Amino acid sequence: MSKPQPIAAANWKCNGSQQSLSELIDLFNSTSINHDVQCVVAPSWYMGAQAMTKERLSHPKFVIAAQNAGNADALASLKDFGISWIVLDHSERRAYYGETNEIVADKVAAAVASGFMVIACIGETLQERSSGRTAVVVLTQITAIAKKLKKADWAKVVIAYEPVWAIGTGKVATPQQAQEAHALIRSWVSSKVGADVAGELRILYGGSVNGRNARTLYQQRDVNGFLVGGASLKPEFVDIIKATE
Amino acid sequence: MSKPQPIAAANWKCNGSQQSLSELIDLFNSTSINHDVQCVVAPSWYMGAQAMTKERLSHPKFVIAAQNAGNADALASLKDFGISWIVLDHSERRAYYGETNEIVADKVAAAVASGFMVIACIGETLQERSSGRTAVVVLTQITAIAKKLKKADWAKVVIAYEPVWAIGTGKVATPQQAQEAHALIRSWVSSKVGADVAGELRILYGGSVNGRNARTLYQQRDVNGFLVGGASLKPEFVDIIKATE
Repeated sequence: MSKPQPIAAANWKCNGSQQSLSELIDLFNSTSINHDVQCVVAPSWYMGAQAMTKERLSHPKFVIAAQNAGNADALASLKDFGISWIVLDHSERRAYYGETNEIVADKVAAAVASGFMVIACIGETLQERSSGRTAVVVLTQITAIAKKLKKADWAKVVIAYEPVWAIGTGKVATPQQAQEAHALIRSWVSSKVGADVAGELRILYGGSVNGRNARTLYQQRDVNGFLVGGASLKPEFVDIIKATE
Repeated sequence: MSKPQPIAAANWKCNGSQQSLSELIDLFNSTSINHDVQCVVAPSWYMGAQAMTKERLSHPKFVIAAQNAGNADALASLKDFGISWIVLDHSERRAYYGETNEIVADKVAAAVASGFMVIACIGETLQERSSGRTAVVVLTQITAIAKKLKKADWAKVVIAYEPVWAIGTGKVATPQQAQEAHALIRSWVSSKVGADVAGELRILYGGSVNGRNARTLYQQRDVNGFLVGGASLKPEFVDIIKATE
């Protein structure tokens, strides 16, 4: 496959049930995973979730990611607290309130500068998809991001293709849709910065991934794992991790 | 007597029912309030929360607040979007990941500088309370905040005493506990900036406030209203507003 190390990311934004979380991490801690894969849990600070996660999470293949970073103080605070991954949900921020492509690019470049691994979420809206503007839209986003990055910075970067219309809607991208978007994203990185880097970049798919559909998505040449919301708050997440083999 | 205008603030962080919100604001829009009180709703941009609120909210005594501001761009963006109040959950940020007192002070000073009204949340952890360190801890936080403020800036500032151990836990501060903390806060302000300013400052209580317990809390000499999470996502919030008479 010569695929790089896959990633399986649990997006725990705004979760309600905190006893539920502790149990989840218990399950994760005891889950034997038989292949090379980076697992990520991205709890909110909201309630005890992030603090508890930091405390209880012990599985060697898991790291903790934060939801968004702004100013280097917040970043430095995160470093201090022991968190070194960040998820930037640009796809959504752009969609819901028009966050700028340059803003996320600045965020990425800054987070990387402070030595974070960064999961950058890019994607088109339902509108844009129907219009046939996926490629234009996605290419614009990756282009903006790349502008602010040196070749070596890509080692600290992970891209998540996360079409907004697929987020929490039950509407999953078909394998062909994901594969096209990922291929498209990689090709731009190859062009801009080199086939070597482009090859090492993980591009994760996000949006209504579950244990039933994960395996077939991962089979796609340019899919390197998943960003998972709803299905990551369930024992099902384990199936998703294993779909990345 | 002579309390300044009370505030009733609905903290809608990370809420998980969107149709539920629209209905809430409908109820608020039609709610007749028979006294002078500033109401505040603090929706997340997450989902349509904030954008919908901006669109549907019409009640004359309500304003919209944002959850946290960083860099003057984000602030300017907020001004542009028509939002001019901010809630800074320092109590929590400090507790969950160790946010610095000086960081929140800088945030306050900056938000005020951009012409925002600021609700600064300060408070001690369960640990600090049990240890008997409430006063030390709370005083340290207000002190930090004050260092970055000129006398005139206090007109743009609102303090919320929000003990972390009372947040979303069902454990409400007793009236005496809230009264002590508020009195302590006000007496510092009186000393280090003046009785006049100290007299005008609203100090809100936050942490497991509901319709049953609000009235008795508000009766306390130094309580100027409430920061409400869970109970602010229910029709109950109306009872809380009326408890402020």
